Amino acid sequence: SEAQRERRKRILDATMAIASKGGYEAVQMRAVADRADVAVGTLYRYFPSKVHLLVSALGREFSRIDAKTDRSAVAGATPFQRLNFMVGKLNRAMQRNPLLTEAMTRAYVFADASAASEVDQVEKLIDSMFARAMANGEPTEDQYHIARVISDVWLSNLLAWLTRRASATDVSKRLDLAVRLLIGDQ
Amino acid sequence: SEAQRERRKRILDATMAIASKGGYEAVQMRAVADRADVAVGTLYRYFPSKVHLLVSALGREFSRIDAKTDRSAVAGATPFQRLNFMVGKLNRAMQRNPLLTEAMTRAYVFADASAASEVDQVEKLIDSMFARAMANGEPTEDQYHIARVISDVWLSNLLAWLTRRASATDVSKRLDLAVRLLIG
Repeated sequence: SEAQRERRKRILDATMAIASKGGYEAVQMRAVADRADVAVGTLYRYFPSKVHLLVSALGREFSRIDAKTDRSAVAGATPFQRLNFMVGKLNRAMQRNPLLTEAMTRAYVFADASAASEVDQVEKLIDSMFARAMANGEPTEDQYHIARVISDVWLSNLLAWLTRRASATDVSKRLDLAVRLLIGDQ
Repeated sequence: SEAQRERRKRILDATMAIASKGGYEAVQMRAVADRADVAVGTLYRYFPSKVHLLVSALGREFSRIDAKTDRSAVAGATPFQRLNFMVGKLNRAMQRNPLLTEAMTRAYVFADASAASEVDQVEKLIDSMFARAMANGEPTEDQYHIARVISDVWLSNLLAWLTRRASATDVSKRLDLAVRLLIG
């Protein structure tokens, strides 16, 4: 179904635009439908809530970040260094558009069971991103486990930063500390 | 002093009953005041928002667990086992009323600066419970560092449980993994 793919791409694109410009509160169903030039019935049909839309957009965004991140700087680096590199990249992406980030994060954590599959797919993505950041070929099971913990730390610090409980420097320091707590102070 | 504590207690009790019935979106200041048998003005004097309400309630849950902690019961256990026990207790407390937990968590994760004092109190409490569990006593700074990571994992897995991405068993297993990776 190429039509469903084009419509999906549009919906997610408009969601990204609206969230980027106005934040979580700006992401309204009919607004997104209108910026993507779609009908509200079809949008509610494919995405039953703003949470679903924002989490899906988050999914494609993580996937594309992963598929577009130039890793030349850490060619020949150790897994520790490469992991810190990836964490740094995601932190930069976090601090890029704070309204977009607040929107997608808020959708992630305010999600309920109805969006589970979506959220899970995001979680699995970020884990993978960290695991493969450590790996030579396919990650070890422990690299996946380490990535799981790193993703939890990253989530919690993202929440602290969004609510202004922590500064960017606090986030970097805590993530770095977590990494050193998991794979030693290298 | 005593009357104030009575009112505060009644208020948090009402908050938890309402939240247990209908979650975050059901917690309205007026209804809390009503159930609590207090004027809304008095309530606002005690707690400026439903966020302060729910985070204060969460903090009281964790206080009440913390007060019941006796290490003479877990004397023959290892740091790993004591930490996994503590995780078990916190998880039990949260897995009782899913809507209540959802309310307290929702309020806790995105509370603003105005509630920053309560949030801190909850966070420092959880950390201190994990760290002390590691030390079976007053912890080193490093054990607090580790506790902070464990609390991050715990919180993430609470969200996973709430959204039914993970069963209670899955949560236990993932926390077990985290603890193993951090302190073996």
